[PDB]
Amino acid sequence: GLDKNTVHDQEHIMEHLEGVINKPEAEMSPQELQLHYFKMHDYDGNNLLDGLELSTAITHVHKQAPLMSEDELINIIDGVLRDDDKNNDGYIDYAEFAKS
Amino acid sequence: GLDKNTVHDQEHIMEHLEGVINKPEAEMSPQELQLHYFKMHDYDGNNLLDGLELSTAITHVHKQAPLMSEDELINIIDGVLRDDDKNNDGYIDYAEFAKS
Amino acid sequence: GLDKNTVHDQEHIMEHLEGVINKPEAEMSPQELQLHYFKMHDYDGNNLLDGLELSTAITHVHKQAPLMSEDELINIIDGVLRDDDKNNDGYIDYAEFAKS
Amino acid sequence: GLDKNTVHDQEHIMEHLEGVINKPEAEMSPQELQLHYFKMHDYDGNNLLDGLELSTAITHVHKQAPLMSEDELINIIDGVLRDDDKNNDGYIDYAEFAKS
Amino acid sequence: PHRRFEYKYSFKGPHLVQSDGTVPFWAHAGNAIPSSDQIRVAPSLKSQRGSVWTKTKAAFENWEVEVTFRVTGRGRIGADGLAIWYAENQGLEGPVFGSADLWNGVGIFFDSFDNDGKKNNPAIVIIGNNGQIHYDHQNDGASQALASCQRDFRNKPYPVRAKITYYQNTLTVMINNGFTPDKNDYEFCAKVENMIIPAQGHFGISAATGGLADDHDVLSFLTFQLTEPGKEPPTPDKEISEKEKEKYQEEFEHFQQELDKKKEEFQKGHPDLQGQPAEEIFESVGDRELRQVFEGQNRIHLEIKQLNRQLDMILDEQRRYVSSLT
Amino acid sequence: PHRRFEYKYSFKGPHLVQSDGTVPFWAHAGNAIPSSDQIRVAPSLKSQRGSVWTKTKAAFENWEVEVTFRVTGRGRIGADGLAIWYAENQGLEGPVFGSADLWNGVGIFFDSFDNDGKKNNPAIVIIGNNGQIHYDHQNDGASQALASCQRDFRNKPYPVRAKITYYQNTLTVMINNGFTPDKNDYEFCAKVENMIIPAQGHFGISAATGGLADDHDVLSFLTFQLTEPGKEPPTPDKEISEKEKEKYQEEFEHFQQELDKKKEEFQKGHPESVGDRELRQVFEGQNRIHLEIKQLNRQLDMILDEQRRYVSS
Amino acid sequence: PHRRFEYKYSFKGPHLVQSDGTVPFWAHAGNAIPSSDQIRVAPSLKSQRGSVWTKTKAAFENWEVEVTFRVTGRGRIGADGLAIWYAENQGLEGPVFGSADLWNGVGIFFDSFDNDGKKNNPAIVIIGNNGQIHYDHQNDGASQALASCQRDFRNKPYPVRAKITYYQNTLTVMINNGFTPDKNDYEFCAKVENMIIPAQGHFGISAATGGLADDHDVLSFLTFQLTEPGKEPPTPDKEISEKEKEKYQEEFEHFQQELDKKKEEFQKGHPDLQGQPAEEIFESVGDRELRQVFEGQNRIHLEIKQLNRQLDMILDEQRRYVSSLT
Amino acid sequence: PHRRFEYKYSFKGPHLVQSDGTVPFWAHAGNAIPSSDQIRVAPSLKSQRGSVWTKTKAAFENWEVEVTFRVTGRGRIGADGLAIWYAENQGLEGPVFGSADLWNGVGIFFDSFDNDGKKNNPAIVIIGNNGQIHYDHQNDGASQALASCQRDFRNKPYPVRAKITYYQNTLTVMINNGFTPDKNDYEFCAKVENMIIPAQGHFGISAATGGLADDHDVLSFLTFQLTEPGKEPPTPDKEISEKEKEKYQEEFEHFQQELDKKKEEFQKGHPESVGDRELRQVFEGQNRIHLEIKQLNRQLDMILDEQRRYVSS
Ligand SMILES: [Ca+2]
Ligand SMILES: [Ca+2]
Ligand SMILES: [Ca+2]
Ligand SMILES: [Ca+2]
Ligand SMILES: [Ca+2]
Ligand SMILES: [Ca+2]
Ligand SMILES: [Ca+2]
Ligand SMILES: [Ca+2]
Ligand SMILES: [Ca+2]
Ligand SMILES: [Ca+2]
Ligand SMILES: [Ca+2]
Ligand SMILES: [Ca+2]
Ligand SMILES: [Ca+2]
Ligand SMILES: [Ca+2]
Ligand SMILES: [Ca+2]
Ligand SMILES: [Ca+2]
Ligand SMILES: [Zn+2]
Ligand SMILES: [Zn+2]
Ligand SMILES: [Zn+2]
Ligand SMILES: [Zn+2]
Repeated sequence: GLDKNTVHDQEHIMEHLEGVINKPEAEMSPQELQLHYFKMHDYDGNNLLDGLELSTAITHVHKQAPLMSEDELINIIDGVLRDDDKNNDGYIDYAEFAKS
Repeated sequence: GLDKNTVHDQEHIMEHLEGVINKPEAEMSPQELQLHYFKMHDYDGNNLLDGLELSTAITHVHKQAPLMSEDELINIIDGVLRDDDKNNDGYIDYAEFAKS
Repeated sequence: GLDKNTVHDQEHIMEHLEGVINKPEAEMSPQELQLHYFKMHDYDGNNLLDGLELSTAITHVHKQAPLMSEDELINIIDGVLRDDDKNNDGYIDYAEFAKS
Repeated sequence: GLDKNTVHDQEHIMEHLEGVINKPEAEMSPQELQLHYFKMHDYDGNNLLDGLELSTAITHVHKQAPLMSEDELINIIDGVLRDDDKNNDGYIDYAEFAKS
Repeated sequence: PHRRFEYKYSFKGPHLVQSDGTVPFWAHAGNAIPSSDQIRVAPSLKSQRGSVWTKTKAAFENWEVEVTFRVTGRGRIGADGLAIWYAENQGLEGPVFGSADLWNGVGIFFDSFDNDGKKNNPAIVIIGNNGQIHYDHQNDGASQALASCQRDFRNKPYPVRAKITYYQNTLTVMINNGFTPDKNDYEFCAKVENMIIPAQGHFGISAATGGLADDHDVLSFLTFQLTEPGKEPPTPDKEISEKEKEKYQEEFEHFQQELDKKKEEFQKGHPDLQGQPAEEIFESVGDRELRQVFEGQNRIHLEIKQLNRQLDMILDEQRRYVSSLT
Repeated sequence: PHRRFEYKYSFKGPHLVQSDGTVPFWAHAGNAIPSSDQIRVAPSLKSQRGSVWTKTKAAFENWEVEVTFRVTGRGRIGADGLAIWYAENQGLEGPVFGSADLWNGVGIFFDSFDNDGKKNNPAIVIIGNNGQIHYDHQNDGASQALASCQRDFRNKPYPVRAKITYYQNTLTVMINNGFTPDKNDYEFCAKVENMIIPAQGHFGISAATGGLADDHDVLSFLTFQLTEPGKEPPTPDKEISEKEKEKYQEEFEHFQQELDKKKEEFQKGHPESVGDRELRQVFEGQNRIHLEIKQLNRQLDMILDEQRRYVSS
Repeated sequence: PHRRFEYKYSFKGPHLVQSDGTVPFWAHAGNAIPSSDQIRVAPSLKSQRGSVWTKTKAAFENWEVEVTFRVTGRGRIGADGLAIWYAENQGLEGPVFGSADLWNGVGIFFDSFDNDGKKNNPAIVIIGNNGQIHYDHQNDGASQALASCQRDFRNKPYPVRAKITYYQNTLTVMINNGFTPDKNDYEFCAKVENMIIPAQGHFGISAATGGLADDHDVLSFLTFQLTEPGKEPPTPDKEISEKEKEKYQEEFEHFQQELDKKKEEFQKGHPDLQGQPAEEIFESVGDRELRQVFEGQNRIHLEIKQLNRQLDMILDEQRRYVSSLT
Repeated sequence: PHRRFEYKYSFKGPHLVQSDGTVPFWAHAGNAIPSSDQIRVAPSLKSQRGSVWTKTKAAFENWEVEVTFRVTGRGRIGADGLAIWYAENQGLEGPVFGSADLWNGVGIFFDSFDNDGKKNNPAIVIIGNNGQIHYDHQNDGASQALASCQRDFRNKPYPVRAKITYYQNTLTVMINNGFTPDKNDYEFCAKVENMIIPAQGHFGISAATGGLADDHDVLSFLTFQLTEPGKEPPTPDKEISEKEKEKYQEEFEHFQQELDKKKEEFQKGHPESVGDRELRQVFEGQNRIHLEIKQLNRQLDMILDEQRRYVSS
């Protein structure tokens, strides 16, 4: 549910950056890879995260695993929005995202 | 200025009905020829007379004569509307026209 | 399965002719309705019947009932083609259809 | 009336080239501006001048002045055609125009 | 409300003009060509400007205006368009739809060319002005647009009828789209609430033409003074009785129904009179282009026919040449 | 034949009208509305009549006029049509296509309304008149038609071009149908042999409008005097030498190329459409097919005359 | 106003669906075909009906909805059109734009077929209903039309974006016409004042197709809860400081500008990646017909070329036959 | 030859689908959406794949299939294109035009996207695989193309008709270009001589869509078994006499005429458009021009062979 170790995963970020950018690096800073995470999961391009993008981030398909129920997804995203988003805009910014 | 003898003119009505209806009659009732006058001068088809139809009715072109000035035309039509039209609709009906 | 009584059905022909033909007739000769059946069920307008058109003619909804199995339809159409069609063209003509 | 000084006028050529050509030049050879005059006043694009094009060239408004009389324009154009045009074609070519 | 038809601010066919050649109670200027049937405010030539205004000023607090017009263009793009003004001074010549700029009043613009390039034209734009605000010619008055509904009035099979009503400081524009011959088929376009306009002013219409060219005809112009039912002076003394009304209207109806039958036997009695439909008059631009392509193909058909006939001729010439030798 | 463009009996754009508001060397009357690029002889209003004639009379024995015009109607039926006159007196206003009746000269009528009801309109009708016979308006001049044609000139995508040539007492009318923008694409319409016309007279054009209404615009009117190669006397030694012409034309072409390159960087330095281009391509393709079939006809005629001479042997 | 994006009532690409094949927090029924970029609510086949509704009810007093959609037809006439509902009961199937009739809520209908024959279509019609009124299907809801602006949303080069805002009992519909790729280019269409709608209800969309057929795609659906500035409690004590914001946002911008240059040299380093314009995708119906005619002329061109080649062959065959005899 | 229509391997409208929702005697898979009048094998969404195959296997030595289809795209570039298979096993889902690779039979590909980049698309490619050839997807099967063609079948005004005939171990593909509504107007596209295919197998069709999007509708699919006149054994005395046929057909035609008159007064008793009719007239004129030029070519060939025999004498 968007834990500290969940975002801090070099392998997931390396898999996502594969293909789009051909720069396989060895080791990166936790803030650097969390910046990569935040930039990569923002599909729309508004430099913001929301519930629809976090739903893609959580319920993810790599290359088997059972699909998460809708109620658990709703509870997780509602908790994340209630905890991180302080401006009550609905969106999550990098300043709000850097707290956790 | 739309006098009793002006509407009561058999020759003018006979000239107007020439061509449109091929029924040259000898003598007609004054109410019959005034009905012909009212029906013929209603160019639009609303069974009503107004200032714009009375202007063409007064300033008329048969087969020379000098054209009437605008001020005299305005005064004549304003007097006719003030005298005959009682419902203040702007139009003149056959009920209002039959008074004079 | 294209029986003598199935083709000679006045109510079925009346239902098929409803809407398109606004002429409800009382009684008709058996050849007359059978001609109406043959003309109505030929959708392509080639004055010919085939297995697809016969399948549409037999298995249609009207106004609930379970659909007939495909094997029974295949057997019925194969029997009809083997019996009536003598020219081995695959199509059923009114010359061939008049036998039954 | 198509004089030597009238054709050799830098300000007139600059005014005609204004807008269409965004290149204000300082000084040009007399043949250069006369070529610009000939090319500009040929509206039809046939590389030829005629009485109508000469009349447009002479009597145009620019930026009041009274219009020239038609008889004077007729005399001027007739004199120009009689002088320059030797092939009797009706048109004025640059080969004929280079004389004056 | 209560409506009174004011003739001094109106013109209608088919006697729109007089022997002099001018519109009664109206002054026209520019390239306006008034005719008995209609007024062509701006013809289909390049750089045309025309305007027709009222002579005397109209002093109304609540009024209704019914404008019947046509805008016919050969192409699919118009140039400038019509403009209906209720102003303080006669604009006459000017650079805004053939009318003077900086007007003190209201104006409904039927813009048919998209100067702004926003692909939102043709459109109807209501603009009020106090006389010191320049009209945005290059942007179709987007900033000044109080209300802008979007409708097509060009190349319609029937004349477009618009109705502009000022009532309790509210201007309502209701536009017939000109698709049906019915008169009372108005459809709502726009409204503007709480707009201040001068109490007295001139009624006018104007049109202009840019690079492309349209014909901007106006068939009729009707003005009605509107009064509230409570503020209407009753004065019922002038009305005599209903008995005379009942004695008169039935003989009027009988005269009409007798005259119809009187005309019936001589409509067909004289075969010189002939009718004409109004369907072949209308044709779309794309339909016209397709008809032009179809007409152009006939030359190819005839030329191929000639080729085939000549080949038949040479074939028969070779046919008769064989048996002559033997 | 040799041709000389007479400017005094011609008009053309894009400066057709002057600041005064009149066509130079041309007098217009009626409802004609001259403009910068064309002359609308009769607009699309009801009962319009217009005419534009020459001021001075033209004295030619062999002449040619090239008239470019458009007749655009909203409906499918024309009003009256155009008329091109070579007369003795200026008709101005009148009841025959917006021009006076009883004219002494020739008139080419582009009739677009079938008064006779024979379903033979629109048509081109050449009528000569000495001034003593009235034109048959109700029958489209069927009796007076010296030579007729059958072309449609209404609502064409391109301006319709006509060429009328009086040469050796023969009047030839050749009409472009207005399907291609090419100027010299005339097709034969009609001809009259051994027709007598006045030696000198006025050139004019006129148009009228009846119950229906069309717009009769005239874009250009070009008059050429024609003379025979043998009849025209040459003037030796008056012309300049060819060396100076060769010296001049090379610098003229070099300067026009340099001017093209000079215009290139300022066309885009300082800042048609889709759909219209597709229709233009369609019309160009039709014209290409027509030209290819004409070439095939020429080749078939060539092989036919090749076999013609092989029979008598 | 203050806007809060509600994810439970929204769907966007490019992951609009899941591995299961359903839209999260949305239930679809009928002939709807959800894809990973859009939902084809009604495809281009005959007699199609589709609808996509929310699972949970939305309890808002002031809300904003942004709907991006496409209606693409081969012909010039639409099938039925889209419908956006805010009704309290999910209608999975029905006869009104593929949704059930007698709804308790508001519906914005993008009608694209003129049932009434008034030649006023395609048009956007806002209809409110309290659940006891049937829909005038044969007249495009002319009597029930609270506000009906006229706009064309078919065969546009860019997706049509519409915005429906309920605020202080006022429903404002602002429609981007889909002519420009810019997002914030909305143009006003209509407004309805003093309309009562249920406090809580389901957001839905639906489409239907008649004998003529269109493709009804929906690319996105966005829901924003709207609150007044005075009503919303600010509570600024939960924010830490602006110092952390200044410490974070500049490193975010620096990371973005560094990643741009990082991607720059490998965009062209690997030539496998190729671009594609979006201009050839759009083509008008008349332009397509003219292109079809131009393509059809190529057969005639080739056949005439073949005829000319054969005629040249027979000409040369006669050419070589002359000198053989002598 | 003698052609017997086999209903078990065919489908057509306007009752293509049943109340159950499946095509009779046909199994569909993938994103195929059968309807009442057509089967959309692949809609215009991203990454769509569909196929419709026969249930039972067809054992024919000479056969003919007449496929009517439409490939309609918003853009000018096709997605993948159609494919018509005569295989041994049902491919169903797969990566080759929405069908499985490694097929034992013949496949006709209507490729509409140029993967090879040779600017030679859309094109018709006949490929006969025998179970160990992987279709070259990135090169449009250039190496495996036994016979190619070059036709445009996208965005045509009329449905595109193709006829594929296996006769005497020769496969002939004749494709209508879709410019005319006439059915029997096929033009030659390709042929393959001496090709071996399995004696019995499944008839199928399939389509696929890439990043670009096209709609692949199939309106009909008709299969005819072919036999030679000499090989087919006649059955004398089984048929009925011609007298009964003459008796019957006259009353059939009389009744259909009477039914036309009966429908006449109720068509108008109880109550296309402009522009579309003009486009139809344009296409009809183009077809007439094409037919007249074809007749001209036939006449020229006739005179050419007439002169051919005149040389040796
Ligand atoms: Ca985002
Ligand atoms: Ca936030
Ligand atoms: Ca009246
Ligand atoms: Ca009254
Ligand atoms: Ca059949
Ligand atoms: Ca048979
Ligand atoms: Ca020139
Ligand atoms: Ca010369
Ligand atoms: Ca404008
Ligand atoms: Ca604009
Ligand atoms: Ca005539
Ligand atoms: Ca005639
Ligand atoms: Ca509708
Ligand atoms: Ca409607
Ligand atoms: Ca390919
Ligand atoms: Ca290829
Ligand atoms: Zn991942
Ligand atoms: Zn009189
Ligand atoms: Zn039945
Ligand atoms: Zn100058």
